[PDB]
Amino acid sequence: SFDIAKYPTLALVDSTQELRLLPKESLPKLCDELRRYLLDSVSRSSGHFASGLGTVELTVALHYVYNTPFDRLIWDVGHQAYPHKILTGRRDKIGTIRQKGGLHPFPWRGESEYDVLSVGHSSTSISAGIGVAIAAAKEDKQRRAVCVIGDGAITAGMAFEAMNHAGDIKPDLLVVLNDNEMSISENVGALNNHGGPGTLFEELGFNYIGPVDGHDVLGLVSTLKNMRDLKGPQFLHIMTKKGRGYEPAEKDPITFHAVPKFDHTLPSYSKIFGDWLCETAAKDNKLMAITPAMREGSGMVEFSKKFPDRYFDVAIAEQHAVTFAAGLAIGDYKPVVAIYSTFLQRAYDQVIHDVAIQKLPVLFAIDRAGIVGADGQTHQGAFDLSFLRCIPDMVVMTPSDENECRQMLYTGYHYSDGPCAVRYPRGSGTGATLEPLASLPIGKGVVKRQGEKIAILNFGTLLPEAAAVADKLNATLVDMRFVKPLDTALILQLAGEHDALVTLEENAIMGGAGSGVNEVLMAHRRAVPVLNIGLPDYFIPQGTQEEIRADLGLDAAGIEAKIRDWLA
Amino acid sequence: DIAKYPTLALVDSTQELRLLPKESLPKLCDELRRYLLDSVSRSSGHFASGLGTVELTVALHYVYNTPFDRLIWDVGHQAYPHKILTGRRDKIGTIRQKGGLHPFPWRGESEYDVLSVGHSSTSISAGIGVAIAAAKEDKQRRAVCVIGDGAITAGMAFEAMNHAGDIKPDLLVVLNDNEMSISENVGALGPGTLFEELGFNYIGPVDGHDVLGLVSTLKNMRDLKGPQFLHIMTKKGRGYEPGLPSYSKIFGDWLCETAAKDNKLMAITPAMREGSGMVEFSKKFPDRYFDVAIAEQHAVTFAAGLAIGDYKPVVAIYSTFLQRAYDQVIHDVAIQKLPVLFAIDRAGIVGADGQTHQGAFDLSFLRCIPDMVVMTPSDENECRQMLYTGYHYSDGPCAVRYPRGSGTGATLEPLASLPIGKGVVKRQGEKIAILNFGTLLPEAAAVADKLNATLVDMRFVKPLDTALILQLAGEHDALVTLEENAIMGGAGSGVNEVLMAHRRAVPVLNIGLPDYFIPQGTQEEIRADLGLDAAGIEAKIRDWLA
Ligand SMILES: CCC(=O)c1sc(CCOP(=O)(O)O)c(C)c1Cc1cnc(C)nc1N
Ligand SMILES: CCC(=O)c1sc(CCOP(=O)(O)O)c(C)c1Cc1cnc(C)nc1N
Ligand SMILES: [Mg+2]
Ligand SMILES: [Mg+2]
Ligand SMILES: [Mg+2]
Repeated sequence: SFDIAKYPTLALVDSTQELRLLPKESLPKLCDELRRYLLDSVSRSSGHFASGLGTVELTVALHYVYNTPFDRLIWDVGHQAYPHKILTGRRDKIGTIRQKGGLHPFPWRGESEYDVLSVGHSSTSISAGIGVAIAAAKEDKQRRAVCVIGDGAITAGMAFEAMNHAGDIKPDLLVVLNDNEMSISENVGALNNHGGPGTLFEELGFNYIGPVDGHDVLGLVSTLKNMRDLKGPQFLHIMTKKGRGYEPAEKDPITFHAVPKFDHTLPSYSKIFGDWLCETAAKDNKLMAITPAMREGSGMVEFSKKFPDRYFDVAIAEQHAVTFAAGLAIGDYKPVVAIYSTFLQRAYDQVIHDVAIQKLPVLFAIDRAGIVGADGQTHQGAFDLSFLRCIPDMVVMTPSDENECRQMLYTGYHYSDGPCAVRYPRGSGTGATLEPLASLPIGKGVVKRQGEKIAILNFGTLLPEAAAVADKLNATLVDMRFVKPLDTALILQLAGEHDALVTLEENAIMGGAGSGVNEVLMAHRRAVPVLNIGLPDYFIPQGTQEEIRADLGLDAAGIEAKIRDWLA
Repeated sequence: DIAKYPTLALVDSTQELRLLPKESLPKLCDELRRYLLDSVSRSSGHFASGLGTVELTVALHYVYNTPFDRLIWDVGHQAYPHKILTGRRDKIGTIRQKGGLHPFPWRGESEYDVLSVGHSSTSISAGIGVAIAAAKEDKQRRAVCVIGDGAITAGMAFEAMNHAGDIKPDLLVVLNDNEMSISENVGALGPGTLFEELGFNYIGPVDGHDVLGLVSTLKNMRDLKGPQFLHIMTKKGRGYEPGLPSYSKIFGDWLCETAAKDNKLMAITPAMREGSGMVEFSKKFPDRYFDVAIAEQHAVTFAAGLAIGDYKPVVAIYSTFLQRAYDQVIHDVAIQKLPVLFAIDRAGIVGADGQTHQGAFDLSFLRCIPDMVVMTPSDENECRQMLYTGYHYSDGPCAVRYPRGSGTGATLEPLASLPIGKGVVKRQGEKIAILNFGTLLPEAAAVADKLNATLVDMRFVKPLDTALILQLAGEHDALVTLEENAIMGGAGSGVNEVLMAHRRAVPVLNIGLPDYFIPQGTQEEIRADLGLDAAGIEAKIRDWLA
């Protein structure tokens, strides 16, 4: 049922062993067909478009020259790995990618022996590649090791750490730099600007080759076959064009980075946040805003245009983003770090050591909190309420709608005693009225409904579901607003007035907001059970945000069901 | 006082220092060096690092207009001369003591301490933020930081340099190159080529013990625009020619013993060979010992690669430094289901190093991550048993966390895998059950007999012995949890969650670290102050039950 007529050469390729059976003279035609196949298949599945178009020729060359899967190939991030999957046994399922029950959005160890490392977060390729290259030397067979890392990903500190270590330990590893002059938006940094274009990499201890034409499959084959045989850390710099082969994408690589389903022939919280940045900077000279390479995702495009000298993209450097903000605060400016919950994991030590321990007032605006949807396990905003909660002198807010979100950003922005964090999900609010801004009382929740027997303590954007449940069970419903500090007096009062409590968060149950409530009740030697509703103790799989929420029982029907089963 | 150190007598503030003639700065450096050798030889601490920054510290405060101009010390272990010159001369003898001067520069302690340091490599990053603000302030404030050759190996520092080379802040970075961090710096490291390529104006390397040369050099570079990099060379220790087994030694002994017969074992440290007890290991199995420099991130992800290659990696890392590798643990080990063993030293209270170094959170931030096994040994035998257990546990990563200092002398039994997620009942009592996670067990044992309580060694923070917890809850009026970790999100909070999930609202007293960064002192003092000895544990229970 695969169009052999349209794809006569690709048809003969369903495994890399078949691929290596072709004569090199046919690899160009196969590249044209892979690209054609990708173009309409991703057109209908939605997802990462221009990235894969940019690696077609590279992927063909790599699997033609390397004896995969014995030889180990690691793709960084994996946003560019659709051709990789198509050539490695998943040709006829590429259309299901990013869908519930379909191919993982990125390479996944459990999906194929061809996926050496599960990826999603960036810049892990070189680090893992070194480990597998050292192992391969010890194994003393002739196993080869190669990774592909983007010009954006290579700005991360861990890529520098790995490159420096390779130059010392000298592993037999090939690093392919897929240089397309792009991150998601345009790439930044002193490296991005950097006679020898490989002078830096040679200083780090690598044998540098290039730059070379990343869309020249036969040249890549000849050059890769050579470098595969070379000893020690090797570094091949290729140039690709993002969206190569599709002019709209070649002209707008940002827009076509992640596409909806298209024919190739309400305010979001991100936008609520960026709008609040513009409106604050407009009347306050102290506001400064920081992103680690996520301008478009965090909603900062308009802000960057209107206030260019207040906007800072530090490249893919979550760590520096935070300690840079601490520096601005030390110099009496008011910095805002915009950062996804999942990527905030990488700057945890800077939060603790360079902000909380310092009592510096940095505002953290944590986007993609909770279930993120089709990006799946590697990207989930699943743990910030838990890992932030345990750090002393941190304020942690969970807005329930777009107005609460603005009131909390404003609150944290003007809170000068120490760090504040405001976390919100990907997607749109309720249409709530945007009221005038004033600081909310710290650590105080808001009663929304008075019932009996059961009280629901909601933390975050799942409030509408709790409200529908509250009405059906005649429950009391409170919007806690603060994960830290908790409204202790409120918790104690409703415990004395109900037989059972329920907590609701879009965050891991273990150590989360509801666990903090448990701790308060225990600390006061109470004897009221609490049903902690939140994320289960496994990494959340891919799907529609609404799909996965229903699947985990985080909708009104699932919450009511959970409560009833728990009450015997 | 004055007779011994005449020039030092005159400078109790940097304002006076900058009024001295240049010609007298060398004499000042000798007295400052002598003054150092008297006080730290009787107070302990990081004095050899300070001996090597004597001239640089004098040159910096002489040239820059501190405290208006902003100077940032990386780590802070080389900043005793700094504290001495910034009004704390007479209290330097108290450094690292309970209620003394902080071990490292601390903002709350002096307007001359621009950034609290302890963790390494933060200086450049903060220095860029300070420099950007100083430019917008438009008042000619200068910015300068000092980072060592070890600290500049961290990813953090590269990201800052990459940013500064693009954005071009008015910042001086002084590379204080002494050829080794704690141990010899091991990494790829024109000595200026990297920094020039990253966009800096590079000068040096110069003689870091030539105070007049540094003065003149720093005067020039302080007035240059954009990112400036001064490479200096110093000698570590410039001026001075030179019980029971700790858990670090226990782990190192286990390492050597396992590697002796198992060629698959690989041991990794981010530049903490001595602290983590791996010196003998490193001499005995050099081709399977990996010091990745001060790069906790790469440490973990390299181990993932070794495990993908069917080798058996062990990552030795302090709890406090493990914070900087959190994303690699989650994304590159736990999401991968890869069986990396984490040997987590300085768990709990670390003592004199104070707030920046406490092992205060690993039970909390590890426990919320799916597919992690977290083990808290109560003694040195249990620690060997648990390292063995994790080493041979193939389904996923395992973490074994233990405190700085010595164990109890427990008998070291033959090694066998421990049943996963199961506690050991140590004492059957009445009314109350104490559930211990880790090395406070003996304190808990004293309380349990005093109160005629049940006592359990929980062993696993994750997965918890759910069956045991529920049985305990049906047999007692109250439970008590104990751990050397933040109460918030900690191990006992884990127990709370199991009881709530089963609707077993039996009250639980969570004993652990309170919600503030723990200050400096001896581990014993601080444990007593926090009520984590037997006397404090009993009083907590009694107060809570009244
Ligand atoms: C699905 C793709 C994706 O999440 C991408 S992709 C990309 C540009 C890379 O540029 P490139 O390497 O292609 O040149 C960024 C910045 C991100 C988000 C991100 C941010 N921070 C970390 C540690 N990890 C990330 N993944
Ligand atoms: C108080 C002294 C101290 O803890 C030192 S000191 C030093 C060598 C630096 O070498 P140097 O920079 O002087 O050349 C290390 C490696 C450490 C431990 C450490 C490890 N990891 C981080 C992120 N932070 C740290 N602080
Ligand atoms: Mg790119
Ligand atoms: Mg060469
Ligand atoms: Mg050094």
